[PDB]
Amino acid sequence: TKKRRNNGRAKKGRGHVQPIRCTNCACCVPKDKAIKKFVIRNIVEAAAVRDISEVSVFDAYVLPKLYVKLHYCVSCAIHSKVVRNRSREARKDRTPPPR
Amino acid sequence: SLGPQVAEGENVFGVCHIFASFNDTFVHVTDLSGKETICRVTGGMKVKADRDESSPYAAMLAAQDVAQRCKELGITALHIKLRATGGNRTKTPGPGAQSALRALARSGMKIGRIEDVTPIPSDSTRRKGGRRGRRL
Amino acid sequence: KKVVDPFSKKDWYDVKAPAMFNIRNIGKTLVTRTQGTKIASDGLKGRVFEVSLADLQNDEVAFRKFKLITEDVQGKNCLTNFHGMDLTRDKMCSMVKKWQTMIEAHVDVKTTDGYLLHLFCVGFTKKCNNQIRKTSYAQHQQVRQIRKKMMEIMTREVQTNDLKEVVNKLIPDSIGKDIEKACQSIYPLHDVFVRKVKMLKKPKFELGKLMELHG
Amino acid sequence: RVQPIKLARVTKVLGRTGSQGQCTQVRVEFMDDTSRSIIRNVKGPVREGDVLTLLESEREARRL
Amino acid sequence: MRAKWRKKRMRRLKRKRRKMRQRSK
Amino acid sequence: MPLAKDLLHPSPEEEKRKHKKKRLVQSPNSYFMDVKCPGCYKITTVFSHAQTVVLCVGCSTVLCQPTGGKARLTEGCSFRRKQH
Amino acid sequence: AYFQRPENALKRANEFLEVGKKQPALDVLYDVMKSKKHRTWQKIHEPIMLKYLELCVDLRKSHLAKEGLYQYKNICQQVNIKS
Amino acid sequence: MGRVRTKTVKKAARVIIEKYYTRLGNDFHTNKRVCEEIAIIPSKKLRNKIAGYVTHLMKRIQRGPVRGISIKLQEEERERRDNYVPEVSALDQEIIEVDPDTKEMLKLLDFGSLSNLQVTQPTVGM
RNA sequence: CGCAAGACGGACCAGAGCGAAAGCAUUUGCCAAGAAUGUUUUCAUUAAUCAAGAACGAAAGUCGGAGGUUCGAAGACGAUCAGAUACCGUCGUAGUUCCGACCAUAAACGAUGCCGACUGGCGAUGCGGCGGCGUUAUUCCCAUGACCCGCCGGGCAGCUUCCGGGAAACCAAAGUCUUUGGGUUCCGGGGGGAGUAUGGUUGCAAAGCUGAAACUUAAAGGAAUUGACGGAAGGGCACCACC
Repeated sequence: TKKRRNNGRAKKGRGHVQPIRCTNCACCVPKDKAIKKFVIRNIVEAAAVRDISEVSVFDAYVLPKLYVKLHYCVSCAIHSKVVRNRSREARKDRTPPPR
Repeated sequence: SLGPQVAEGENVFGVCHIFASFNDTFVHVTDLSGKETICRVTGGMKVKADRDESSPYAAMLAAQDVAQRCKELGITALHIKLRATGGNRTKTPGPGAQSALRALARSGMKIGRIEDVTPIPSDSTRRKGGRRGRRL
Repeated sequence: KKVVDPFSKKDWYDVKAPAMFNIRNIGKTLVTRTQGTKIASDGLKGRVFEVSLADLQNDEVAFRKFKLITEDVQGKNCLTNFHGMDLTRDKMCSMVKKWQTMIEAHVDVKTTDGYLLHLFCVGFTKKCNNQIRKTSYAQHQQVRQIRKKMMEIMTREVQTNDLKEVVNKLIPDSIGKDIEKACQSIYPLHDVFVRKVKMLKKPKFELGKLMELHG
Repeated sequence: RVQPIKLARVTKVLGRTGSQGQCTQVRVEFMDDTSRSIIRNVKGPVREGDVLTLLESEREARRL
Repeated sequence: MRAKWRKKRMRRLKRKRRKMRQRSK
Repeated sequence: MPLAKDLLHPSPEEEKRKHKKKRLVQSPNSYFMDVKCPGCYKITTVFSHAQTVVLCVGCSTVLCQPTGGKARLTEGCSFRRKQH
Repeated sequence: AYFQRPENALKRANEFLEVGKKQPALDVLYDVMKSKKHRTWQKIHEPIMLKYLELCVDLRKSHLAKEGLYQYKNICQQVNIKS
Repeated sequence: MGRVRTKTVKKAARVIIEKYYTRLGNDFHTNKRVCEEIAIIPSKKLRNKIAGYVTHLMKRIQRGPVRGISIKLQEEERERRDNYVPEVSALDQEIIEVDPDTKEMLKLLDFGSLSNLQVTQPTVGM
């Protein structure tokens, strides 16, 4: 029968929600079914950090970070491999895997 | 080419306006005000193949020329403004963002500051592709 | 244009800031030399000049950027005037995060002079002293008080006190800090900033009032 | 390009890449700067401590 | 999609019969 | 439940901390109180959940305040139950 | 993070005083005396403490002049007393 | 390469060390000739293996105790740790006092000696 | 750098809240409405479920006006393909938006009627009330704020097991059922033929509701298990595989 109990990711007690668009399938899904991945990176990225930081005109100047909120859908998540197939008794976790 | 009459201990600061993402890279060095400007070079001018316009080395080769004409004039330092496409689009840098910096810095030019600027809506008009979106 | 040597036909300049700034040497620009079809000054006025606060005020802070417009030119020195302040993106982004309630309000306000301003502020809820709870959400009734009291403070201090004294209160942020303590009883709150101000209208040039700033 | 011929030496080998294992990731020390290091892709069989002949150090490796 | 099409081909066909009978009288 | 527990005779407040209509006998959770502050030198009697402003005949003209349950008194002691 | 060159505390302190606020201008001064900046007497720690005790006596805060001097003697311990 | 030892070696290697612990050296050749006399190994190549593993085990048995097999002197030191440890002979240090709410239990059970009082602050993690 | 037009409310925004359902996120004010909790107030059986009948009811569509940025059925092109009226790229009408009338349908799904009683454990979260060793706000001090701990209601949910049930998947309800009866409404009878035929009714239109038979056939369908297969995912291996 059902392969879920939530049948989404959450729609409990609520009749409807506003949908939201995938970033790379250009698709349309619910907000509370979409894979929500927030991202932190440095602007310059860490390979060329030494070559840049020395060439600063100043001294004490931490670098900015890059803040982006990404919403992926069901298909464009599996294909970019931020998620994968899991076992029958191993789908019952809600827990993110540690870094 | 005539620069200002002092730059010996100080620097003159331009703004670099690096453009990001796919099928294109611009580097467009301007005034502090940005009202007037100097040379403007693309990765479609360095490399012609219609498919390497977003490549790392095409962005590096661009800035490797632009940074010469800066110092030729008297512009020695650069504040940096970024631009990803945005406007309910990808809103994420291309490959040729990291690239041009590494090349232009080591060519000899100074870096003063760096920041993110991207046009991000507070929710605006519907995105091209339809309900089902692109597939294949 | 495509005139021969078009960066050897340009004329360098300097750009001077008000006396309130410790370092007044903003930087340098260039326009084309005078022709009778369009003169230097007409292509040099009405610009905007983004300048940082930790760069115009040596030195430390890394934001609170100010916009400055050239209203007058004087013999290779371009004098500036306030136009409105803005804030960086990354700072504004980093403070916004899950399990907080964001609080916002604005007002349209007039100065003692003819300047008119439209200030935008922000507050964030505090992740409290020794929560074991994983939320910091607040009631809706409580929020509408905090917004009311964030307008009350920011009108009192800007309706009185002329254009320059406004700027003087915003550079150390005395404005924002005053709100943080005044709202503390009804919810503690950490953070107050004024993310934008937009100079909407402004009065006549007024050369006498102008040169006061560059005195 | 207009850079003169550079010489840089291996410090460590990382692992093999490419779609048949034909490329080799390697870390190399610049041989004039001892705190500078770049990652490269090198075709031929290498050991460690041997010297290469780079035509540029603008190029940098990131994937297969 | 399949069932939704089988219901559609028979809809247009039913409409045609109506027209054809209305035409006959 | 230990599945053998007594229900004839309950504990004084460890089985009378329950909701008032889930007890064996229904009791109120309210009480009266004999007051007599100074603002109004008279022995007034007032219900705990006031529901309305109680007036004073002295210098004052307010004694209570109806909130969402019990009632916030004032700067006048005056307290008793008595008995119930 | 916070500060650097702990000498910026004076600037803020000075900036708030031009508005007429000695309650927070001081706070900024105290936020430094007690912090990672315990590098026992940098040359700028004297002008910080001189301004700090002027405002303590300009508003009347002994229990702050105690914490201020208590931090100062420490960093200025088996080092320099002339300060 | 390869040549990971099979179970037929590891089974008999343990046995041969348990019952002929004394005969062992730590040299290859001596431990070979012993295995040749205390047992017969029907091959020659097999003999050269079982000796080498018997040698490799005997290195580790002269350190802490192995968990696959037993010898006598380890069961001695086992017994010596498991009949008295030098840490205590006293129970536990003879006098230990407790804080209130334990004292209230003892009050209602006819005990009234050897106590201290500290009334530590509220509350959990706070 | 300035101006105009139309559209739209990001991040914050959550197995969170409110609504009968459909649904509902910028500020401030006004207009009427409602749940829960508190109460030693009032009335005194005034109730439960429902043919007839009635209100609301996504999106698309129809009629008459306003508007038309953006996206975009239709349509015209460019590629890909043996073919390609498609997936992909460019352009683009109706429509998308607002005002006034129609239309009554959806996987309108928890695929699970409504009301009542009884029967395990545990930790949370939203709202009200009550009890408390303390930190914390301010005016210096029990106004009522924030954080901590416990208790009592009703609400969205979760975890746990030889409660019990089920064909199993699973479910503190789908439990208290051959030891069968708390109250009541609606509805089902192998698979096709067929939501077709036909007559009635409603609608401007599109269609909606109501709804057969002749004839045909021994399987259709559900859950679960073992294999094989996958232009599914993760490991490992071969010069009859590659480099």
